[PDB]
Amino acid sequence: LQQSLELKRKMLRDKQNKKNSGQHLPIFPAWVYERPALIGDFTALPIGTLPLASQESAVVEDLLYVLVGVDGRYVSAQPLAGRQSRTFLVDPNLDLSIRE
Amino acid sequence: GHREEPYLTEAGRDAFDKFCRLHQGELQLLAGGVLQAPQPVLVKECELVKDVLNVLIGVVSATFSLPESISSLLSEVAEYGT
Repeated sequence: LQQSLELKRKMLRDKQNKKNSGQHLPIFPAWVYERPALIGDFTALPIGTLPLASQESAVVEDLLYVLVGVDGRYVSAQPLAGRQSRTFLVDPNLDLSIRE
Repeated sequence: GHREEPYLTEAGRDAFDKFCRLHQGELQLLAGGVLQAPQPVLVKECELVKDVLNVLIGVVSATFSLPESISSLLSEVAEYGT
């Protein structure tokens, strides 16, 4: 997202020099690359101390947010915003039956 | 009336606990005090069954990481899931 800006330009130069039947290949703007806002994956409390039959509803709602890349409420999105994947952290004080 | 005073054969959820506590303490004396199983029941019935239901998934629970004669009952029903 930031580290990729180098590799793109070297690859573009390789194809720009090669083309003798033309000049000037186009590019997409910088905010296509830099922004983690156009991708799907861009206060709090410990979930474990809650009653069980409220914990299930809260954790299920958070997980459904988590699957589509949106940061949770009692699942925190660990820092990235470079390459591919991302990781998430549910609290380790969550009840065992739910946690597994 | 006062009643014919129900026997130990009849009453079985309070005298049952009394007998369970008593034979547990008797066995603990007959070894010396190095056995140590409190609680004739506990946690509940449904909690232990849900625990064992999670044992059959093949993962962690609240009594494993995957009277006092409950352990003999518990071993064959946990060993299904192991």
